[PDB]
Amino acid sequence: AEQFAVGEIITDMAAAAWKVGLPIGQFGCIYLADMNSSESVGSDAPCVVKVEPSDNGPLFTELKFYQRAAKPEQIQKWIRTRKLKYLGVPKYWGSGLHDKNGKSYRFMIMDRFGSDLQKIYEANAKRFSRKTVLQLSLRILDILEYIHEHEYVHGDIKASNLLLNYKNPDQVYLVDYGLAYRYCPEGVHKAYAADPDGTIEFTSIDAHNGVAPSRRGDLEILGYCMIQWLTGHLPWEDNLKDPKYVRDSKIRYRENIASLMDKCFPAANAPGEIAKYMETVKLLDYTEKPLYENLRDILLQGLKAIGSKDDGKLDL
Ligand SMILES: C#CCN1C(=O)[C@@H](C)N(CC)c2nc(Nc3cc(F)c(O)c(F)c3)ncc21
Repeated sequence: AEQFAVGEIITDMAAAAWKVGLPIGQFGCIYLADMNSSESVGSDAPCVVKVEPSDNGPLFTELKFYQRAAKPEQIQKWIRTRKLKYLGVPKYWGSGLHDKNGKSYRFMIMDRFGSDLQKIYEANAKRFSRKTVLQLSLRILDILEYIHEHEYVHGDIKASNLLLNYKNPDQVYLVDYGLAYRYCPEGVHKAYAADPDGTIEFTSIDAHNGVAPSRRGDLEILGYCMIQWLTGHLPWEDNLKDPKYVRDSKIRYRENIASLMDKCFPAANAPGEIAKYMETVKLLDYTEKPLYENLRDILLQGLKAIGSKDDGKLDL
């Protein structure tokens, strides 16, 4: 059911005008978009428009995240004060309401990106280098600190939700906030309890226990991503139709991190920073603020160990 006539001009709530183009990648109802002009929206368009029915829960949740935490100035303010090269939270350009065929739709204008990391990962035979993984993880730590300090957790960090800057292949961005969770509304942390799951292979022990995600869970998810990226595998990958198996493995390997290193890496040739990252996350209570700079330090020690430095090069 077509939501737009191709090339039509749509006006957002702040009266900014946009033109709609073709769908991206033959990834659901997302289309190329540009500023209104006399030219057609081209295949090098710098924005996308996401469109779902107005009763779509996830789009409303995602829009609320973008309006509260991803305003171009809010981001740029943070980049200067923390002294970052960039921050991989996608920019929000506007949103509005669009009727078609007597149905109401919601739309949101975002940055357009290049390729997702999962596509690149599979093309490199399901491996990322130790250099790539550390540089990705440093930048993801910057993103998680930001969203966490703005009252949200992601709950679903993975290669397919990591997109490259369209014009810069060394900058990575975390997308999909449709099931993001505001863990700390008005600074009051949610209780250790359910709310009225993420991706099974990567999700947190907390999520497996049926409680709402928190900050430690995000860090833990990143942890499993690093092992998947480094080795091409996780121990529980043949049992993903059985959540209790996956939880059991995760609980046992959290309690004995050395056995996880033994299982996932050969020999006694496990990258030490990974074990250290996991131990640090293990110390966090459900409500506790992570010490993000100590986690970045642990990763930076890994870069030093391979004769490199945080030069921002993702090396893909
Ligand atoms: C064209 C092209 C490349 N391209 C793809 O192939 C795939 C991987 N996707 C879908 C994820 C893309 N998505 C975006 N923008 C975007 C989408 C969001 F859902 C979102 O929340 C957001 F902030 C930005 N630009 C380009 C691509």
